[PDB]
Amino acid sequence: AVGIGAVFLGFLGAAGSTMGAASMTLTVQARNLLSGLTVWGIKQLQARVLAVERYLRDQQLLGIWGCSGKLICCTNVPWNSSWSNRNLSEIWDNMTWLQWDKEISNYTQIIYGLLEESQNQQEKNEQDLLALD
Amino acid sequence: GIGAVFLGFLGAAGSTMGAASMTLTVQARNLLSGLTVWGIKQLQARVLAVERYLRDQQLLGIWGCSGKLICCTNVPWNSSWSNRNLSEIWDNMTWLQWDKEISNYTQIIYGLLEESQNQQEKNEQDLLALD
Amino acid sequence: GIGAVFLGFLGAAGSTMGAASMTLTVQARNLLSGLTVWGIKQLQARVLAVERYLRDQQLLGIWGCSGKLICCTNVPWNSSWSNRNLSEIWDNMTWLQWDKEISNYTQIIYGLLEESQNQQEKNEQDLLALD
Amino acid sequence: AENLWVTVYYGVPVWKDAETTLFCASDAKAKHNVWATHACVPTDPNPQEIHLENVTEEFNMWKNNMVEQMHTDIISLWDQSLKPCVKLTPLCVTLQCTNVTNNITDDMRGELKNCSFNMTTELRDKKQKVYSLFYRLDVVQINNKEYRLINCNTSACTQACPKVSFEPIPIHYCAPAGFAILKCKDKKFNGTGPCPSVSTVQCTHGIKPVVSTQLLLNGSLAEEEVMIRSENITNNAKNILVQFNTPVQINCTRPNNNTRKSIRIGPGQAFYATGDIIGDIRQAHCNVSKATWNETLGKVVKQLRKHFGNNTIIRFANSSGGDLEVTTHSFNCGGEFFYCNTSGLFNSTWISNNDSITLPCRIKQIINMWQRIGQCMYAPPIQGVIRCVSNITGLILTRDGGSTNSTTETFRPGGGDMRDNWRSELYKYKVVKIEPLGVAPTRCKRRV
Amino acid sequence: KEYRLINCNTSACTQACPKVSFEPIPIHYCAPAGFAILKCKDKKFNGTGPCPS
Amino acid sequence: NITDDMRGELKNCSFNMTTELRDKKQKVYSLFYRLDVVQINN
Ligand SMILES: *[C@@H]1O[C@H](CO)[C@@H](O[C@@H]2O[C@H](CO)[C@@H](O[C@@H]3O[C@H](CO)[C@@H](O)[C@H](O[C@H]4O[C@H](CO)[C@@H](O)[C@H](O)[C@@H]4O[C@H]4O[C@H](CO)[C@@H](O)[C@H](O)[C@@H]4O)[C@@H]3O)[C@H](O)[C@H]2NC(C)=O)[C@H](O)[C@H]1NC(C)=O
Ligand SMILES: *[C@@H]1O[C@H](CO)[C@@H](O[C@@H]2O[C@H](CO)[C@@H](O)[C@H](O)[C@H]2NC(C)=O)[C@H](O)[C@H]1NC(C)=O
Ligand SMILES: *[C@@H]1O[C@H](CO)[C@@H](O[C@@H]2O[C@H](CO)[C@@H](O)[C@H](O)[C@H]2NC(C)=O)[C@H](O)[C@H]1NC(C)=O
Ligand SMILES: *[C@@H]1O[C@H](CO)[C@@H](O[C@@H]2O[C@H](CO)[C@@H](O)[C@H](O)[C@H]2NC(C)=O)[C@H](O)[C@H]1NC(C)=O
Ligand SMILES: *[C@@H]1O[C@H](CO)[C@@H](O[C@@H]2O[C@H](CO)[C@@H](O)[C@H](O)[C@H]2NC(C)=O)[C@H](O)[C@H]1NC(C)=O
Ligand SMILES: *[C@@H]1O[C@H](CO)[C@@H](O[C@@H]2O[C@H](CO)[C@@H](O)[C@H](O)[C@H]2NC(C)=O)[C@H](O)[C@H]1NC(C)=O
Ligand SMILES: *[C@@H]1O[C@H](CO)[C@@H](O[C@@H]2O[C@H](CO)[C@@H](O)[C@H](O)[C@H]2NC(C)=O)[C@H](O)[C@H]1NC(C)=O
Ligand SMILES: *[C@@H]1O[C@H](CO)[C@@H](O[C@@H]2O[C@H](CO)[C@@H](O)[C@H](O)[C@H]2NC(C)=O)[C@H](O)[C@H]1NC(C)=O
Ligand SMILES: *[C@@H]1O[C@H](CO)[C@@H](O[C@@H]2O[C@H](CO)[C@@H](O)[C@H](O)[C@H]2NC(C)=O)[C@H](O)[C@H]1NC(C)=O
Ligand SMILES: *[C@@H]1O[C@H](CO)[C@@H](O[C@@H]2O[C@H](CO)[C@@H](O)[C@H](O)[C@H]2NC(C)=O)[C@H](O)[C@H]1NC(C)=O
Ligand SMILES: *[C@@H]1O[C@H](CO)[C@@H](O[C@@H]2O[C@H](CO)[C@@H](O)[C@H](O)[C@H]2NC(C)=O)[C@H](O)[C@H]1NC(C)=O
Ligand SMILES: *[C@@H]1O[C@H](CO)[C@@H](O[C@@H]2O[C@H](CO)[C@@H](O)[C@H](O)[C@H]2NC(C)=O)[C@H](O)[C@H]1NC(C)=O
Ligand SMILES: *[C@@H]1O[C@H](CO)[C@@H](O[C@@H]2O[C@H](CO)[C@@H](O)[C@H](O)[C@H]2NC(C)=O)[C@H](O)[C@H]1NC(C)=O
Ligand SMILES: *[C@@H]1O[C@H](CO)[C@@H](O[C@@H]2O[C@H](CO)[C@@H](O)[C@H](O)[C@H]2NC(C)=O)[C@H](O)[C@H]1NC(C)=O
Ligand SMILES: *[C@@H]1O[C@H](CO)[C@@H](O[C@@H]2O[C@H](CO)[C@@H](O)[C@H](O)[C@H]2NC(C)=O)[C@H](O)[C@H]1NC(C)=O
Ligand SMILES: *[C@@H]1O[C@H](CO)[C@@H](O[C@@H]2O[C@H](CO)[C@@H](O)[C@H](O)[C@H]2NC(C)=O)[C@H](O)[C@H]1NC(C)=O
Ligand SMILES: *[C@@H]1O[C@H](CO)[C@@H](O)[C@H](O)[C@H]1NC(C)=O
Ligand SMILES: *[C@@H]1O[C@H](CO)[C@@H](O)[C@H](O)[C@H]1NC(C)=O
Ligand SMILES: *[C@@H]1O[C@H](CO)[C@@H](O)[C@H](O)[C@H]1NC(C)=O
Ligand SMILES: *[C@@H]1O[C@H](CO)[C@@H](O)[C@H](O)[C@H]1NC(C)=O
Ligand SMILES: *[C@@H]1O[C@H](CO)[C@@H](O)[C@H](O)[C@H]1NC(C)=O
Ligand SMILES: *[C@@H]1O[C@H](CO)[C@@H](O)[C@H](O)[C@H]1NC(C)=O
Ligand SMILES: *[C@@H]1O[C@H](CO)[C@@H](O)[C@H](O)[C@H]1NC(C)=O
Repeated sequence: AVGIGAVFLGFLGAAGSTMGAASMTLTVQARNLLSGLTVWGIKQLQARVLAVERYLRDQQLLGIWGCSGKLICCTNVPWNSSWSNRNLSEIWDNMTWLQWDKEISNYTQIIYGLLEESQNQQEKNEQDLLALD
Repeated sequence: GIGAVFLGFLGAAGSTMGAASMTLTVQARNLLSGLTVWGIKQLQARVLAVERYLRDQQLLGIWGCSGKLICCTNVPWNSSWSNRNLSEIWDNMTWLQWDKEISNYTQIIYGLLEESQNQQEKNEQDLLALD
Repeated sequence: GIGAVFLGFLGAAGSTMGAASMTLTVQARNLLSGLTVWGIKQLQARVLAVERYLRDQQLLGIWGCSGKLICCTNVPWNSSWSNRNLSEIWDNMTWLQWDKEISNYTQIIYGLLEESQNQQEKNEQDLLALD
Repeated sequence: AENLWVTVYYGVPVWKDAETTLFCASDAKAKHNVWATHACVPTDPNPQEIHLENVTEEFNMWKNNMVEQMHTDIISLWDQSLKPCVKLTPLCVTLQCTNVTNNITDDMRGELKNCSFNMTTELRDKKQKVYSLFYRLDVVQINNKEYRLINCNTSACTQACPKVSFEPIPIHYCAPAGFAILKCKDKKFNGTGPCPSVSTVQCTHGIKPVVSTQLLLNGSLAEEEVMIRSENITNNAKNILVQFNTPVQINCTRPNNNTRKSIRIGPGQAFYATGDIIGDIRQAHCNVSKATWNETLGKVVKQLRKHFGNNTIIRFANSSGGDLEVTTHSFNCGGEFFYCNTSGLFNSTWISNNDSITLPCRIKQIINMWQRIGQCMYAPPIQGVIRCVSNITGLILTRDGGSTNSTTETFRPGGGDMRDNWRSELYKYKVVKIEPLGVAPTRCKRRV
Repeated sequence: KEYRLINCNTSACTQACPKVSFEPIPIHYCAPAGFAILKCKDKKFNGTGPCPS
Repeated sequence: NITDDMRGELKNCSFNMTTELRDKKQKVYSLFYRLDVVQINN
């Protein structure tokens, strides 16, 4: 996360690295997702709108999962073995995030709904707990 | 239990405030994505959606409720705003009906929330100084 | 303050940094609301406002100060940036005056904040993996 | 225990009436079109519609902003489509017109004029003596005899591009994220008042921008009964919108076997003139079955007696008067613009107790759409015979102010405003603005 | 000897503005934030198939 | 009925102008201030 002894850190630098290794370079990708009449002017305006839209699309999902302002955020949703039966070592040491995305693509929407429901339940439970004071 | 018949955008609009509070993520997730004449309307629509979402997010942020669906605050409820009981608000009212009631007092509540959040931040800074 | 004559956009621009720090929400709440070329120019202005707000929010996030008006940090103050006393900063000058003084050293502080947040995130991750 | 605190909820299901810039969506299956569809976002092949249980919403079919916005968008698309087409400025020249009398029926006597004129050639220093066939409605005598196009003292007509099709294509009006469209699923809704059955959709159903004056064609039909909708039924100055539960098929044709002549009036500019009709010349007309029309009119009368007494005599009369665009059932049958005399349709009296109707239609080529002045369009002739079949989905009736103890009510057709055509479709839709941020009292208190 | 311009039966030519220059100036095509452009650094790439570098 | 200070300021100009019909011209006249017209070279 702070790159002690890293050869070099750059946008998508750890794209071919394993998920475990690429998980220590999230800051590198995260900080480049927002910064980087004539025909060109319209194209630039469309590009800016697209960038804002794409950034906010992920930011909203992070917000409604309770992971706002976090790069690695643990959740209360247990991992259903049906989504992927590979061992933890088989995922974080012998696989890359690009390969992983191709495996859990079919189950992404199911996971997202579970995360949203879990966050809502956590918020309600916290409200109830605080109401006892 | 978790046995919702079906969850959809605004599906709980007719349910009580208590029951509709369990479907916040249903609405929250559809607030961002539910030249020619048609080419400019689409761009304006996209920009407008982004602006509205960011306005709501900013209001949440300055209240200390950033990244929260149900956020509790330190602002006591004023009986002037609404004298109805808690039981008759969360079990005999829909959010649509409630909104039409606390509308002349929404700006007052927003200002109170902002002031309280600022005071909380200042107090937290003061306390951290001692440590 | 607890009881103020009036709170307005940039109203505390002339107050000392200590007093102007109790009106952060006043400025924060006004940073977002305010075929032809006129439509395109308006769209550019609105998009620019959105981009500036998002850039400020991202800067706060990468420092670990997400959704906070006043956020304490782990970066010590280097006297080279400014040698003024705490009392002579928070009770004898305004934010405008302060900004003109540390304008040169602003990017250095931003980079230090980002790197410090990176170190804090590494420490958090290592501690979590330890358990 | 009795102390309550403000709690902020994000995503609460709340909304407010609002006006926004709805964008269009079109079916992928649907070369260029006036209502530019290649620029429309593809529709969702499986539209999502959420049933809002317990929700009662107030709709206003007559103060609906989705109609004015649609009108503006339709006009803008028309202008955009006409922008690149040929401008018929040179066509405003003296014409030496003579009657067409080659195999003409008595009805179509003097309706067609054979005009010859000098027209600019591709070279600026050469002229060509050409001739064209013009309908009497398009030429005005200057005073064999000298004529001029009707528009020559108002504006220069812009020829419609022959490769741009006027055929209406369904348009789905979608709302931006953070906005919603509420659909009134009530089957007996009369356009105004609360709707007890409401559902939210992101895009409306495919609405065809059909342009007609007296009869609503190719529209959506009522589910149960003929629905009479009016902003104020008592007021006689407000139009009455009738929606049929079953369609009335109308066959419209232009029997003449037209021939198209391409006259090159300049570099890269061609004027598509009518040539000679191959065969006899006969009037254009529309057919509606007498039995079906009488059944639908009886249903309309039965539903009208609800608002106008149980024994009042309901009689239908033809249009009072005015220009051809309001006294006739105007439409566009695949390129050709018809103006049918609907006097046989609305002629009857109903007491409290096989064949076909042929409507004689007239064709025009200089069209003043949207009731605008100074902006006319020239419709190029369509080669060959023309024949289209449509459904009379509804009517736009008007009532006469019969005072002095009038036991009879007279309804006559009336068009005019084109918004009433869109209104017949966007009557169950309304745009709302979502308000995800809500504050309510709770026993919960923040932790310090 | 009567002639006419080649285009007179197809369109009217628009004279190019004499001040405007036709010289090709390099254009760098940039992708918006959230998008990236991947460059195939392989020296023997034939335009199709995987690019190892 | 002109004053000595307005001598030559207004010019009575006659010209051929296009009609609504591309093949017909009309002879019309108008009053133009001397500051608007330039002699070409009654
Ligand atoms: C209500 O709805 C009904 C049906 O939904 C409508 O009736 C339809 O009307 C359309 C248009 O009038 C008609 O489509 C035409 O059918 C003709 C006969 O099959 C075709 O010949 C014609 O094709 C020519 O015109 C097209 C226009 O865009 C061109 O794109 C096409 O290339 C053809 O033109 C070329 O070919 C001809 C002949 O070779 C040549 O002369 C030309 O120069 C050119 O080269 C259309 O496809 C439908 O068939 C009708 N459907 C039915 C069931 O009747 C009705 O019009 C609607 N009512 C209202 C008021 O809108
Ligand atoms: C319209 O008038 C034109 C003439 O202005 C007719 O075309 C001419 O018809 C005569 C007799 O058939 C021919 O001898 C000529 O060669 C034709 N061409 C010209 C340029 O004169 C045309 O037939 C008339 N059309 C109708 C429908 O009456
Ligand atoms: C030729 O066309 C003219 C112009 O439309 C018409 O002349 C009219 O003929 C009818 C029948 O007699 C009468 O109204 C008048 O005698 C004419 N004047 C009009 C209509 O203003 C008619 O269609 C044709 N007449 C002839 C002689 O060819
Ligand atoms: C089209 O142009 C021809 C010739 O350019 C016109 O014919 C002229 O008509 C005037 C009328 O007084 C005569 O004085 C000329 O001698 C004619 N010239 C000829 C026949 O070469 C004709 O009037 C114009 N209009 C049309 C054809 O409708
Ligand atoms: C363009 O010309 C038409 C026909 O010559 C004019 O229409 C006539 O206008 C006069 C106005 O004095 C009316 O008395 C007639 O009843 C009109 N007749 C028809 C058939 O419309 C029209 O007014 C002219 N328009 C302009 C702007 O001059
Ligand atoms: C519907 O129309 C009727 C008739 O136009 C309106 O009733 C009229 O109201 C005006 C306003 O005071 C009176 O001067 C008339 O005498 C009334 N006429 C009749 C026949 O009642 C009625 O108000 C309209 N409805 C609405 C909702 O505006
Ligand atoms: C509209 O109806 C008329 C009348 O039934 C049709 O005209 C008849 O057409 C047939 C041939 O199809 C002839 O044998 C009859 O003599 C015609 N009758 C008359 C009175 O002219 C007409 O074809 C129909 N057109 C459409 C488009 O439906
Ligand atoms: C309208 O007229 C055209 C032109 O005559 C007809 O098209 C011709 O039809 C014949 C019929 O066998 C063919 O042999 C020709 O090849 C066609 N094209 C021509 C002559 O250019 C057309 O059929 C007519 N339509 C009708 C009468 O409905
Ligand atoms: C309108 O036209 C349709 C055909 O385009 C007519 O339907 C035909 O009617 C005849 C006469 O009964 C039948 O023999 C055919 O089988 C029918 N065909 C179809 C496809 O329906 C219809 O009758 C016409 N209606 C009117 C009022 O003219
Ligand atoms: C409407 O129907 C009537 C009768 O069927 C048509 O007859 C004319 O009616 C007007 C009254 O508005 C009279 O002034 C005329 O004398 C009548 N005769 C004629 C030949 O016009 C009337 O034309 C029809 N109008 C329309 C627009 O269809
Ligand atoms: C519409 O059609 C009706 C009849 O179908 C027309 O009324 C007839 O008009 C003619 C002259 O145009 C008269 O000779 C008849 O006596 C009229 N009959 C009836 C029953 O009124 C009417 O004029 C047409 N509308 C127009 C032409 O605008
Ligand atoms: C309007 O309807 C009336 C009543 O049916 C029509 O009047 C009759 O029309 C028939 C058809 O030719 C005649 O045989 C009768 O003599 C008419 N009776 C009258 C005038 O009392 C009238 O023609 C219709 N008008 C239209 C269709 O325009
Ligand atoms: C006009 O009405 C006819 C008749 O109701 C419609 O034809 C129906 O179309 C649907 C779907 O295309 C079929 O399932 C029905 O079987 C058809 N009915 C009959 C009697 O064949 C037609 O779709 C309507 N719309 C248009 C534009 O004609
Ligand atoms: C525009 O004119 C050119 C030259 O006259 C046309 O090109 C000729 O077209 C004929 C058509 O039979 C050919 O035989 C020649 O070989 C062509 N020569 C050249 C040099 O192109 C051209 O087709 C015309 N274009 C249009 C749209 O009419
Ligand atoms: C008629 O107008 C002309 C144009 O202004 C004037 O004539 C002379 O114009 C010249 C050139 O501007 C001046 O230098 C002279 O002073 C003008 N006057 C004379 C007498 O030469 C003058 O206004 C009028 N001249 C007439 C009517 O002879
Ligand atoms: C307007 O046009 C007319 C005729 O086209 C011009 O008058 C002609 O002028 C020429 C020489 O310039 C004479 O040879 C002719 O005899 C004239 N004819 C007539 C009928 O006058 C006139 O000069 C033009 N300019 C103005 C201002 O009228
Ligand atoms: C994902 O789903 C598609 C479509 O059902 C299927 O073809 C594919 O094999 C699935 N892949 C995995 C890894 O489940
Ligand atoms: C809210 O204010 C409006 C306008 O002052 C007033 O008409 C309405 O009665 C008020 N309602 C409530 C609930 O405060
Ligand atoms: C402060 O910054 C200066 C450079 O401006 C540097 O020389 C010095 O070592 C820094 N001191 C501390 C304590 O960071
Ligand atoms: C900031 O730097 C400029 C030169 O870049 C210098 O003139 C100015 O005095 C500096 N301000 C300080 C050190 O406060
Ligand atoms: C429509 O229905 C409402 C009741 O829902 C009624 O008040 C109104 O008068 C009706 N309008 C008509 C029949 O035009
Ligand atoms: C339609 O029905 C009415 C009422 O029975 C009748 O007077 C009229 O003649 C009918 N239309 C016909 C037969 O065309
Ligand atoms: C009008 O007549 C119909 C005939 O079926 C009847 O059902 C209805 O009740 C009557 N309405 C009255 C008398 O108001």
